[PDB]
Amino acid sequence: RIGGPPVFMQFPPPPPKEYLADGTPKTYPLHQPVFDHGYTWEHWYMTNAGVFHTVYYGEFAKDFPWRWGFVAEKPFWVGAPILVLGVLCLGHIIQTMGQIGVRPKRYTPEWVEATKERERAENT
Amino acid sequence: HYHPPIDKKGQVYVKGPNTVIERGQTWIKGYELPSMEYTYGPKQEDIPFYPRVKLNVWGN
Amino acid sequence: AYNGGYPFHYVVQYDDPNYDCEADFEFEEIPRDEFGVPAHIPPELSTQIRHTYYVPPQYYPFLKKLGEDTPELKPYTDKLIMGDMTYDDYEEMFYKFAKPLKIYRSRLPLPYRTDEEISQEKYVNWCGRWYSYRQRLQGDYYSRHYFRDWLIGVMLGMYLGNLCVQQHRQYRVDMKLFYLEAPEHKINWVKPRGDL
Amino acid sequence: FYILVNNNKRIGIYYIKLSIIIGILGIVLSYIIRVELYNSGNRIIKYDNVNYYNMVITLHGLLMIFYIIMPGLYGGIPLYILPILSVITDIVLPRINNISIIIVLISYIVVINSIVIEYNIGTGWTLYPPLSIIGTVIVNMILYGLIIIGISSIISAINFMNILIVIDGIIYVYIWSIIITSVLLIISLPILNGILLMILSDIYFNSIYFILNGDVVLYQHLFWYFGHPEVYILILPAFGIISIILSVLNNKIIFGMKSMILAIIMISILGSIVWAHHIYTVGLELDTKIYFNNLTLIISIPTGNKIYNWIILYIGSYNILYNGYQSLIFSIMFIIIFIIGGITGIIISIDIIDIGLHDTYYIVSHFHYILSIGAVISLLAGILLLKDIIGYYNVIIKINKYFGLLLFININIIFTPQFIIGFNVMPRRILEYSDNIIVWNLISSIGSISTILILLSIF
Amino acid sequence: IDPTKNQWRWCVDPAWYGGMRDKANMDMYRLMVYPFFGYALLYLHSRFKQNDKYNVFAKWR
Amino acid sequence: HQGTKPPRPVSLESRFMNQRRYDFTWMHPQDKFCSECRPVELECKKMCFDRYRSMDYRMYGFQRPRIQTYYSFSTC
Amino acid sequence: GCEAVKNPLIGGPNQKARGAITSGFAGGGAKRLGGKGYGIMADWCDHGYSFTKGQAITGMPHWPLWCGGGVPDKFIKIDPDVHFNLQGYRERIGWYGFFTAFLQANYHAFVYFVRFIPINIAIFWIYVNERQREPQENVMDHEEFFRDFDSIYLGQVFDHHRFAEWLARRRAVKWGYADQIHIPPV
Amino acid sequence: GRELPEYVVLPHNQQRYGRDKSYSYFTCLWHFPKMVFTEKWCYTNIMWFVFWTGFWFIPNYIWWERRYAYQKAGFHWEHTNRKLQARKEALGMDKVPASGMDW
Amino acid sequence: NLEDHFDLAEYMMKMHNPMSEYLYWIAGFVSGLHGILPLLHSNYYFSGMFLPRDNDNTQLCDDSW
Ligand SMILES: CCCCCCCCCCCCCCCCCC(=O)OC[C@H](COP(=O)([O-])OCC(O)COP(=O)([O-])OC[C@@H](COC(=O)CCCCCCCCCCCCCCCCC)OC(=O)CCCCCCCCCCCCCCCCC)OC(=O)CCCCCCCCCCCCCCCCC
Ligand code: HEA
Ligand code: HEA
Ligand SMILES: [O-][O-]
Ligand SMILES: [Cu+2]
Ligand SMILES: [K+]
Repeated sequence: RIGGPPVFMQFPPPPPKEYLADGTPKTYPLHQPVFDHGYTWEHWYMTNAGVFHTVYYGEFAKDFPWRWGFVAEKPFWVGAPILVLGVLCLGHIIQTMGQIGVRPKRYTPEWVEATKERERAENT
Repeated sequence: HYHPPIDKKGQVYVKGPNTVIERGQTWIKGYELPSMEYTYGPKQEDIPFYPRVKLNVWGN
Repeated sequence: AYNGGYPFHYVVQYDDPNYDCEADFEFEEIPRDEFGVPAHIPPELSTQIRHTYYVPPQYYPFLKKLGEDTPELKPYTDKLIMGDMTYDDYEEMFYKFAKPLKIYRSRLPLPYRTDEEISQEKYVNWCGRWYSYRQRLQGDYYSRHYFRDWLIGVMLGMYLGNLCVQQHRQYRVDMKLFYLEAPEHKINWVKPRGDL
Repeated sequence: FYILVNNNKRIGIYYIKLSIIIGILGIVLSYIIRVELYNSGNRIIKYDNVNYYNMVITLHGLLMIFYIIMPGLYGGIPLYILPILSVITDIVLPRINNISIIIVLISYIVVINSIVIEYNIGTGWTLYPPLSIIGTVIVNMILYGLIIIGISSIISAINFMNILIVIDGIIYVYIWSIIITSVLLIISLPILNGILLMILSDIYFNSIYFILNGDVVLYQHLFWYFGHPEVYILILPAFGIISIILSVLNNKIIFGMKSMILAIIMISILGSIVWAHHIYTVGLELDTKIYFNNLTLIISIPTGNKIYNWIILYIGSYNILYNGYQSLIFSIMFIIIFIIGGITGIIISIDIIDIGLHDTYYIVSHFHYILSIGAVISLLAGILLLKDIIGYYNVIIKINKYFGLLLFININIIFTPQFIIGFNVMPRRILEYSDNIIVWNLISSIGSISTILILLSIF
Repeated sequence: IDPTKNQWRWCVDPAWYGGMRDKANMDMYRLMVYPFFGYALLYLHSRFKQNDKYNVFAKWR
Repeated sequence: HQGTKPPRPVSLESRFMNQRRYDFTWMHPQDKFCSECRPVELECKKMCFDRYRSMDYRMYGFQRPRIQTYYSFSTC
Repeated sequence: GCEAVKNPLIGGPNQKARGAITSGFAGGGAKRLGGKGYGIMADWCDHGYSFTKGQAITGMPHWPLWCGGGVPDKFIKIDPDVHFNLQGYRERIGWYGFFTAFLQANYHAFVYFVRFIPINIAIFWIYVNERQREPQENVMDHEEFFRDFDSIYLGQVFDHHRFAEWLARRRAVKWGYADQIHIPPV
Repeated sequence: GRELPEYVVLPHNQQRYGRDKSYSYFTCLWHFPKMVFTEKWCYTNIMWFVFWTGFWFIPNYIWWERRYAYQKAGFHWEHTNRKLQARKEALGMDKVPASGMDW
Repeated sequence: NLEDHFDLAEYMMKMHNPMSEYLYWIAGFVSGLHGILPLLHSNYYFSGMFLPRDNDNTQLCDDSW
């Protein structure tokens, strides 16, 4: 349809490049940090690249913060079991901080015996 | 900033193909993407082999 | 056969040269159709009346030339000369001589391929057929293997289920002996507590 | 612009973003519940403020269902890929798509504002009268939120239905999943609106439908006539996602595509006629109970066919492909988890079993395994599959075996014990309980704190 | 009548086919944002006060 | 017919009749006119308006005899 | 600010120099008043059919759809080059112009309200006219009704004029104005 | 039609932007408050929002407070009734003409 | 334009201002507070304490603390 929204248009050329006064190319913000730590592992994974192709995807330690570089360096079945127990222990610790020294009377031996008497009478 | 792109003849700029006449035939050479090392960084060597295989279909 | 027979676009004529259907509000002017039929003559009647196109006689020699150069076109031109061409006859002439646009594959530029590559076409087709042969056979092979394996799961699920059947079986035996023999069952034992 | 954008893909991102935000409030409420239930006594809620707990459980349920999972699985992923799957330039109704997300946000603000300003009382997310109609103004505010949410849901359903008129390719299984959910909404929502209006009439217009000589059981019929179709409006989009992920990642064409599609249609029709399995203990007639029990058990047939068709998709896939991707793990975990939830659903479907297990934490664990585990994981798996297309970053999820393992283990620590206490029995919608149920409640509570900690590791 | 002189149909969104008139309507409603915030904030204060939520501390002092 | 509708017996207040949990104020949330009267209970409102008028507050309606007004459809 | 706002005109020369287009009227080309023209020819004033004069001002709209077509350049009055390019339009129109433009942007909503309000006024007249009248006696004593059931329940159908008079006298007794009114004889 | 160069040399020689510095888990805890209290664009947008929201809150607040106090004193007719009893006491008349009417 | 090809181009090209992310996290944090703050306020309103002491609604031993 003459004068309608074009099906295809070519991109205009990009705006002029900016140099610094000394000739250094002007750099712009980039959120791709080079984290500082001693880990240098490189993990590669065969990945689906459609139906008939694959791609060898690599993860580099320097692309990740220290915490992940440390964890991802160890064997999974060395870390995983320790982490599982640790998280569970921490949860219990957190839930015990608010009840330190709490001693309800219904959990004393005297109350425990009285319930046994009630159960005997009621054949519970 | 009203600026209609289409011209009087109802045309817009279009970039043509890379045409190369040869052997009594007009050919078009397709644009190949740059090496993945340039765009991703890793050097494209020692690539594991994943052969062509047609779709895994259930038979019978 | 579309829009109830009403043409989307149609010609209307007015006898008064200065008539305007939007400015005037008179009630005597009667509009005519493209053939000149007054609006007060219904369509059912006017469409039966035969209307033919009359060209000035100075055009007859031209219409004759057209018929001779294209003999298939002669019968329509003769009707027009003799004043026997209706609108339907004109439409038949119009659509009879309409031809479709032609595309030539020999004019299409081809993707670049070297002469070495062009000589390997049979080999690549040969590889493709063997890939399809191997695919089809593997489908039968895999279907047999995995659907047979699913039976192992049925048998494993039947063994594990039977374990609970046996527990349930023993449970019912125990229950039948509770009220009959179990010393845990006590009667004339619970006494009302009373209101506190 | 930000709020003016009509782009269907941008709006899809907004739906996911808002679901996570509102989700933070949802998870916080869940932590309050589990903390309280850690032992017997009062832990974080005073005995004089027990009305707050009733409000916490009510808002938890409502927000997670209508403001988090539904906007995420029926608004987020659908608005982003459906027009692409349909090889169409954009969504059929651009302006309607914009207002729908704005409506969701405005109804969320109303709800949370009502927490802050109104007296905090609760009547469950099922808003049973007469309790719902003898409450304070917070109930009125919640009703406004639901009605407003209903407007957004229906207009979004209209939007998806129009794709049939413009689809330029083949209706894939996922597209069928959304269309049927849209149909379920068009037929169920108008009934919900009517019963909600009657709740308002009794709250605000001195109506007498829910006082003596008026049957309160009437509400439960009309509510659940929408209620159960809602649970399938929330699961069917998840099924559609699972189908795409398994086929794509395993490089295997969907097996029994037409049976998958006809299974989704069947679940919808059946799901529209089984609502009274939520009303087994009211005292319905014997024949009614038998009808509903019979038809409820039938839903397993079409649901079972889909499960087995998924299994064969994963079977036989090439070994060379790495199988530790988070999206693949979540998709597989869904099959393993959904079977647990569905089987327990069949158990509760038997009405005589249901007498013992109605209004107990067994029901909780049942619908958590399907929604809190299955639906959440399906939404995560779908977003993860579209990470490249969506383009988000600054998270460590795509390949994180620790996150998947820890999530699976700890989520089961929360809800598996809730099946046990269902035969103990611990009623639902309570905060205090007998001392002999502490062990299992404590274990589940330890599971809740742990799951929250694992949510921090993704960043 | 020239087909190429109507490109404003797709170059400009329909909501702003009216030029300054349509831009003015949007701008006028934009001016009401903060007045709305004050009005809405007042309603929250009204409910908060009527529920005696400001006397939380004075109640127990 | 409506203009001369016959009087009907005063309803006995049965087991489930005339139940109220709160006053009628949905029409006037802030003013709360005729809180005891029902939305279209014309005779209750008339007596309620009379109280307001006796309290120096003007209210409109329920003052002209039907047969002395136009369009009443109650004239012989 | 700009000349156009200072001197509003419809379809003059030097529109671009004047800086703005203040008229939403589009089209023209009629040879007579109220005649067939091009464009839609809609405006707040001086368009359509004049009721007081009983005359047509502009012709029926010529839609830019299948039923019509484009407008010839001789009669185009809203140039898109000047109509668009809103850069710094607020300075060209000023504050009063901004208020004018906002008011003029709602012609569609104004057209609706002019067509919608009248029927609603009529409905409101029904309410007001009824509210003035004293309430009819909806109910009477339960016992007395059943002791004279036939007269009360069926009096209207047998003789409506006397039943109407009887009702009026009861209203005069129920509201204490019986000695202040003379009920016409039947 | 506009003509532009392939590149431009800027007048300054400051490399203001570039790759992110390595950050830890809690880097946001200090960087975010730093932006709020040290970046102009942030604290000018905060003050603008607070000032105008409060600015329009005052007139609504004043109106509602007067209205709320009035509503607690009684209904509209209870207010007019108190002024009627006062006028009856001032004149010592048991029944006085209604407002806007003569004796 | 090339800058307009991608939706949310600044974020996708990794040039966005970090404040946008901070606002998103802050908004989520505020949403979470809507469950905790009214809990504390309501507890104090009906009891006089912002949070209870575990099992302070039950009988406690003499040495309980
Ligand atoms: C479940 C959780 C865990 C999930 C784990 C799994 C996740 C899997 C992955 C999921 C991925 C989903 C898809 C993601 C797609 C992302 C696309 C994207 O980035 O779009 C670009 C979009 C915008 O980028 P852009 O294109 O550059 O936008 C430029 C702007 O339009 C224009 O720039 P501008 O600078 O001109 O912007 C305007 C700016 C201007 O901003 C400024 O000037 C800011 C100045 C600083 C203010 C800072 C806050 C100050 C607060 C003070 C508080 C004081 C309290 C005092 C208390 C005292 C008590 C005594 O803003 C405004 O003017 C309006 C801001 C409105 C929004 C913020 C509202 C905050 C809360 C308000 C609450 C109010 C309550 C009132 C109650 C009243 C009751 C009466 O990005 C964002 O908006 C940020 C998204 C960041 C996250 C993306 C997802 C990452 C992956 C997930 C991470 C985990 C998240 C977990 C949830 C959060 C947990 C907390
Ligand atoms: C998306 C969420 C979701 C899903 C999918 C389901 C699915 C099902 N639910 Fe639902 N249910 C809820 C969410 C959900 N439910 C919620 C939230 C409540 C409580 C609301 C409230 O009370 O407040 C609830 C409550 C609920 C009850 C109420 C119990 C009570 O109130 O005491 C019952 C009982 O009939 C029930 C039954 C079922 C059944 C029979 C299915 C079926 O769909 C399950 C089908 C799946 C399978 C059966 C497994 C897969 C199939 C096979 C492996 C084939 C082989 C299996 C067989 C042959 C049996 N549900
Ligand atoms: C889909 C809705 C949904 C979800 C996710 C959850 C999640 C959780 N729920 Fe659920 N819950 C309900 C819906 C949900 N719940 C309903 C409807 C009720 C009944 C209401 C009533 O009784 O009235 C209920 C009731 C309920 C109770 C009963 C309280 C009672 O009435 O006595 C308890 C505590 O035992 C509980 C705990 C939890 C926990 C610990 C989690 C989770 O925290 C477990 C851990 C999982 C996560 C923390 C991940 C969740 C993440 C997201 C949801 C965001 C996803 C977003 C994207 C992927 C973009 N829930
Ligand atoms: O609900 O199933
Ligand atoms: Cu159900
Ligand atoms: K507890």
